[PDB]
Amino acid sequence: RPPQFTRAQWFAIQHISLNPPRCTIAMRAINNYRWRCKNQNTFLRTTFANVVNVCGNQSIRCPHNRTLNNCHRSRFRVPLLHCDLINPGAQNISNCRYADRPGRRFYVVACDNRDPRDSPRYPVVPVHLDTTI
Repeated sequence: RPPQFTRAQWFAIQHISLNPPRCTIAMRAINNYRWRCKNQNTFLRTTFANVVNVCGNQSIRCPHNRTLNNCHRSRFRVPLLHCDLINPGAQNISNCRYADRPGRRFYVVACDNRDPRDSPRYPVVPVHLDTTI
């Protein structure tokens, strides 16, 4: 991750967007902080506070990290936009192109204690998007 962000701030930048534009546009906001195009990314059409409250759901195994059990699944399906990189040979970020796949799915996040740079308003925060279902 970019060192200027905590895990939660970088989670919010990648994964929280209520009304994202098309993927090729929406992804520039993320890739501008990277040296290379992110291969896949899901935008959850929700708010950070909403995801923080999902961190309070019962602790479950993370489907994409099966040695971890600090994951939390949403009780409802939420609208999302998934973006897949069409040109993974891209050598820089200037011309990343993405395919769009809108959907409505449950999401699963890993949550952990906040970083000291994070707002004291949320002592526990999402730090990774594990999967959607």
